[PDB]
Amino acid sequence: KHSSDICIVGAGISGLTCASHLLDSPACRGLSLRIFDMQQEAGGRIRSKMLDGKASIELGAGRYSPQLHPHFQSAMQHYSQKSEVYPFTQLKFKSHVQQKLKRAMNELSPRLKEHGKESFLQFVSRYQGHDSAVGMIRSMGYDALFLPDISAEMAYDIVGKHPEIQSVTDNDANQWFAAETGFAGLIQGIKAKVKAAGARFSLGYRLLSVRTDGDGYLLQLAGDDGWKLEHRTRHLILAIPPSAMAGLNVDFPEAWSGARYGSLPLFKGFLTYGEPWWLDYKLDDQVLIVDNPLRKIYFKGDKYLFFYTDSEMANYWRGCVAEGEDGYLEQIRTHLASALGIVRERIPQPLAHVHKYWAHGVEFCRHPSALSHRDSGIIACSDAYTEHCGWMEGGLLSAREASRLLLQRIAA
Amino acid sequence: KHSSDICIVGAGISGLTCASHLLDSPACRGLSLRIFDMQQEAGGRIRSKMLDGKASIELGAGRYSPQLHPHFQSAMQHYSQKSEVYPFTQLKFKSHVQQKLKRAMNELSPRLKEHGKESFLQFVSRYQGHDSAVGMIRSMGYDALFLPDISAEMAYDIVGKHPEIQSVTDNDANQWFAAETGFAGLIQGIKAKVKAAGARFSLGYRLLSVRTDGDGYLLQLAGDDGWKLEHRTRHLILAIPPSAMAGLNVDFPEAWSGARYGSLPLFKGFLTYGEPWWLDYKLDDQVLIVDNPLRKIYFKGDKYLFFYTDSEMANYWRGCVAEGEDGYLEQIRTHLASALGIVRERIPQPLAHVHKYWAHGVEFCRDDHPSALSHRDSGIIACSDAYTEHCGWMEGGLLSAREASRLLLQRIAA
Ligand SMILES: Cc1cc2nc3c(=O)[nH]c(=O)nc-3n(C[C@H](O)[C@H](O)[C@H](O)COP(=O)(O)OP(=O)(O)OC[C@H]3O[C@@H](n4cnc5c(N)ncnc54)[C@H](O)[C@@H]3O)c2cc1C
Ligand SMILES: Cc1cc2nc3c(=O)[nH]c(=O)nc-3n(C[C@H](O)[C@H](O)[C@H](O)COP(=O)(O)OP(=O)(O)OC[C@H]3O[C@@H](n4cnc5c(N)ncnc54)[C@H](O)[C@@H]3O)c2cc1C
Ligand SMILES: N[C@@H](Cc1c[nH]c2ccccc12)C(=O)O
Ligand SMILES: N[C@@H](Cc1c[nH]c2ccccc12)C(=O)O
Ligand SMILES: [Mg+2]
Ligand SMILES: [Mg+2]
Repeated sequence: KHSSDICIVGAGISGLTCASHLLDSPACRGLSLRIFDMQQEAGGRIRSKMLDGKASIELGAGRYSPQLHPHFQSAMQHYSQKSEVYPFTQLKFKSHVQQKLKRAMNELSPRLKEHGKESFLQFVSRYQGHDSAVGMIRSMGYDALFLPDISAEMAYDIVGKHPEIQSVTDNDANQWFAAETGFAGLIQGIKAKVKAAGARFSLGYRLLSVRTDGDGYLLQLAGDDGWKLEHRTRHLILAIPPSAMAGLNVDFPEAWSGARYGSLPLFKGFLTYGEPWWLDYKLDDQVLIVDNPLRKIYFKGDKYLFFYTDSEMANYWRGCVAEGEDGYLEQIRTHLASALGIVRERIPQPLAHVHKYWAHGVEFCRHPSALSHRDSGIIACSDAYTEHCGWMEGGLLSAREASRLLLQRIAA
Repeated sequence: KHSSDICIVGAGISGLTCASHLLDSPACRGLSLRIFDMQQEAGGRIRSKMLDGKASIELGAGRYSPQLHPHFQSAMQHYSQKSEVYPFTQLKFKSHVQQKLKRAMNELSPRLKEHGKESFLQFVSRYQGHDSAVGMIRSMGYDALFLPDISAEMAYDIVGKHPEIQSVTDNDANQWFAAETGFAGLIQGIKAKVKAAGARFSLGYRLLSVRTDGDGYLLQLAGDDGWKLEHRTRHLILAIPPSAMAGLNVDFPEAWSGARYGSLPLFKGFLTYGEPWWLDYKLDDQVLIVDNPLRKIYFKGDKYLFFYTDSEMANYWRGCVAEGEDGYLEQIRTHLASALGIVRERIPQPLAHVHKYWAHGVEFCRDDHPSALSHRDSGIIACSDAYTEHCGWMEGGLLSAREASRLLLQRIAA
């Protein structure tokens, strides 16, 4: 028999936190808990690596704020993970274009009850024309701000919650932190506690379909080596994002809430060198926002540099990687030269590099913390159902509602 | 998001060898060549690993014979890969049944003129008790021989070509060798040659569908991170096994061949320890064949032990692994103890272990099979060990590659 009292599908931060709240409850004593994830490691969109075995880099989530994410900060402290300052909170090379929009967003601000539901592009193109609003929006380096899908009110929220651009609004006093050893250290800590309390992990299995089976459920899964597996459980939490809920047979979203749901792709590229050649330019711990395809360029101490893009520009770099490594590195070299106002020859070739593309990097909200299927009583858990859609903090908030909803299914 | 004159899907030993034959031909000067594979490394069912950083193990193919496999032997020499003696060619500790094995099999062999194409379990059970047949057959450790789809004729060929049991049909003349650094060194040798001649690799991309498009073909591919990709080519080789052919939209096997194909699952588990405890029993470089679910147990010098199963026993171990690593390892200790005749508590715990399950480890033909195929309509060529006399061996992949390169070069010329 492959069975369990409680089953959680998804071992990101949401699924693992669900598991930990449940095992804390006296009402779960003597119940068995099983956790599935289609990946071979837990963590989901938290993915830490060593670049050339020298320094730790974040391929997914990278930074947090005590002002915006107090539950995440508390989790770091509870599991004895050390934080370090995240330096990329100002631009040394602020333009008047950047300066204008600060003032532009302040003056346009009251028109947001009037027009706040139209797109951010349509909104801003009233101050001056359309051409002028394109130059202002581009200077913030997040291309998702150009989507029709993103409203003016949504964009003011995005802008004010990101460290590179937060001073454009009046959130210039928020502080930002990174993990010394990488956020995978927090994931490992939660996983270890969950295992020590008796939960059993089955990594490398993908859920394909769910069917109600009297008072319980039957799950069909597929291992990454082809092995088919059936699992029966009495209580089910689906701790996966909306994009993955839609791939099941569970009538998502109509049977779960009114909303529709959307997502953005994200791309990050990291490069190391034989010598930290940007110290002469005094670029260490600085971020440059530029119009060319790198968009946002970061220099991390004397260790490495990287760039970060979303939406159409993320898809641009992923297609460029597919056409060959050679041209990819040569394209980066050209755009590093433009951004620094020098020639191509002054920029060395790298020793090593690494990149990551996330087809559904941010999944958002277009609404209670966690969801229930009206008929079957399955619970859904994701950062996209919260006010912190797009952030680890949202995963923690959804997990605590979701584990609450399930504790009342068990005591009913 | 581009194109090529020639495309190869499949970077196993078949696909890489196809590319090597093509790039060697004068007829491909100036032609561009693109290679796709859904894994992030080349090799296919050849998978070498460094287990606990002290010894190299084979999770897929592991042995070859110069007498049975001359082309594979020549390939090893061409790329300067060094070989070493493979020890598991005799049973030092035979059971009673295993000693009767060769004489029973020698006496039964003439009756294969009448009851030839019969299932091998039936054949052997017609001339002894069926209870006595089950005992004879299982003493050889390959559970494929109990399958209704395996004739008595196929079984005699399987027994005679495997090093642990070849002595049962007087094929001891065959020597066996393994690779000194792993067969991944052969694979890296061909890959570097093909790359140095200008071929381009796209690993991590899975072919989902192909359609004719005037001149050539349009391919839909999915990266292992979601990125969809469309690729255009004028000449196409699918160097993938029949199980993977079936998942496409190419009418396999109807539009390709008059045969049918099956497969067997395979499973291997490797274990290392703080101390080579099996030396006390003189088990180093020896293989035991047992009735219990380990079936075939191997002791590699003083470095590690492993076990190898197929068919229902391979699925048995894979199901065991799904229920948890702890129950798996305790199950292994129980069966090691009964194999050696001692109590559970004298078998140590392992430092490290690794296992691999192949859902379609062996693919073969059920029915004068040509070594490569061609689509009746579209001119796509298929390449695989399964289309040869040597189905289930790397030597078949080398043979199939030669024929596929020829078919493709005749369509490129003219
Ligand atoms: C590039 C990038 C940068 C980011 N930076 C930050 C940041 O700086 N600060 C911040 O707060 N957040 C950041 N995030 C977001 C953060 O990563 C997410 O908000 C959070 O990790 C989501 O947690 P989750 O557990 O809800 O979902 P996930 O991390 O997505 O985990 C979901 C899990 O469910 C599994 N799964 C899915 N489907 C199925 C199925 N059918 N069967 C089985 N298993 C399945 C998946 O494998 C996955 O592990 C970033 C994200 C990206 C992509
Ligand atoms: C456990 C085990 C032990 C073995 N031991 C031996 C031995 O000792 N001696 C011996 O000679 N042979 C042995 N073999 C067999 C040997 O591994 C194979 O015969 C040979 O390697 C197969 O070569 P191939 O290139 O034709 O196919 P494969 O190795 O199977 O290569 C096929 C490739 O195509 C890829 N692919 C498939 N489908 C698709 C798709 N839709 N899109 C994209 N890409 C795709 C796969 O990822 C794979 O890389 C063993 C096999 C196994 C499983
Ligand atoms: N805030 C995360 C990801 C993200 C959330 N919302 C976004 C909107 C647009 C682009 C990225 C995001 C980051 O630091 O990158
Ligand atoms: N030759 C491979 C695989 C194989 C070929 N024919 C087989 C029949 C049964 C089991 C495995 C095989 C091995 O001996 O391991
Ligand atoms: Mg999760
Ligand atoms: Mg191949």
